[PDB]
Amino acid sequence: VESAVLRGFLILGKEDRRYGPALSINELSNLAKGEKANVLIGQGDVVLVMKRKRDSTATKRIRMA
Amino acid sequence: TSDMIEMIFSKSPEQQLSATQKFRKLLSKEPNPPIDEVISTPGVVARFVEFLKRKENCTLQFESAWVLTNIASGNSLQTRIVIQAGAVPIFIELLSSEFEDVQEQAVWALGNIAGDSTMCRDYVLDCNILPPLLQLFSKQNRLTMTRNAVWALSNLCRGKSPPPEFAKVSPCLNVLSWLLFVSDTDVLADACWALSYLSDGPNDKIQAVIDAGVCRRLVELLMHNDYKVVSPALRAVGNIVTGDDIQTQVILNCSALQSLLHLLSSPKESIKKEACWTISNITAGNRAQIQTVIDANIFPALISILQTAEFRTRKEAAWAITNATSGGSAEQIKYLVELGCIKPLCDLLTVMDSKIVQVALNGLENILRLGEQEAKRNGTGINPYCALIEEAYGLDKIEFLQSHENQEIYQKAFDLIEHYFGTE
Repeated sequence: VESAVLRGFLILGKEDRRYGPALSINELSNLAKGEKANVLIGQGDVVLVMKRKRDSTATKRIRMA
Repeated sequence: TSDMIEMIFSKSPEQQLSATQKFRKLLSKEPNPPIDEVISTPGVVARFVEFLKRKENCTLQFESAWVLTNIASGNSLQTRIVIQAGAVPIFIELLSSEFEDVQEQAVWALGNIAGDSTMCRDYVLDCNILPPLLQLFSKQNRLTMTRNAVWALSNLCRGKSPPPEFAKVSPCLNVLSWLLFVSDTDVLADACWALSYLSDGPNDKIQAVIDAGVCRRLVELLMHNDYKVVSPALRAVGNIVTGDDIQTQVILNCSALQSLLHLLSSPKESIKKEACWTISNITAGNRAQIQTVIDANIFPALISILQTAEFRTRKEAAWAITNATSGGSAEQIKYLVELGCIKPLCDLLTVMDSKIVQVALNGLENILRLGEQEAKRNGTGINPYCALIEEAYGLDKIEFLQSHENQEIYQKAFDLIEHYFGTE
């Protein structure tokens, strides 16, 4: 249930208010890879997490003779 | 020249061509050409855009297209005038021109405009570039066309903040799939770059990419001779294995791990790092998937990297080891401990980077938790990894952290400074 989701999330510490209001465990799967968020893990226990799965040349070219 | 300006605005096709040809040659001479000196001349950029409409003169359409392409390379400010002159919609018309030279320089022009920024990329997409652009691939075109077209495609898919609306770029997935069967290194490389961008995001985007059939070929390109192909192929693969467990099995089934073990010995440091990074996304998998990494003999190499490689590589290998410890069984952790993972992980606790310490602490925490499982299998009440962590980290450091009074001091010091001096 909870730990089947949290398995895939590194818990960074307790609630850090500057990353927004707390998410539910169900909203947690929509958290962007690489971003951090607060989740309610239970009772009055809010925790900061991020996903364990993490995402990652010439933009223009000139023609010459 | 005033004869350049005269002949340009004159009404003879001979002189029109001749002037435009001199305009190109100034923007073709190699040392960062005089773009602003051309763009500031009244009605000249708009005159080049008028020439694009002249369908009965191949050479002039090509020379004009060449000129505006080079203006389109360079500053965003410089690339603004080309858009505001209204050249994008007309270049997209030229994608359906009867002359190859014109079709191909139109693509390059639009590639440059798409490459200027997020906002220019989307405008080009919102002018329906895609349907005619994909139609180029629909015929046996020369190799330079195919390269220019995929390159433009990759620039359409590019950019993360914000990414392109996925419905506007996903139709290219079918083309990208068959393009992985071409031998040309330039086409393969840019096809992979495009795919790495499309699979960077939520798991619905990765489902669309896997659905297109690309994973096997991607995984096969991890063994290419040219790092220009391996880097982007590896970047696509690594992003697909940020998928749920079904999505990441899709890659394991293509035998990615023996290829990934090979890339951990790469002489190119960025490939080494990317291979660790990819592998860490798989060890965030289920126990089954962690076992496949164990059976490939990946961990001795990750542990070697964890204690000798340069910081940025070390950090990715740390993630790999720690994800393994979060998801794995007691027996799999026992094996990681026997290969010597505790010492390198402890050595990271003294590194001045808060992100790698978090990762290192998380792995030690997971090891210890399973050490409690073993302390009841054996009934002693002794966690076996306590003495090992003590050996690795030092009794001094363990004693410092065993003090609750030290804990109270640091908590208060952090709280106090953060409140009166602000957080940073």
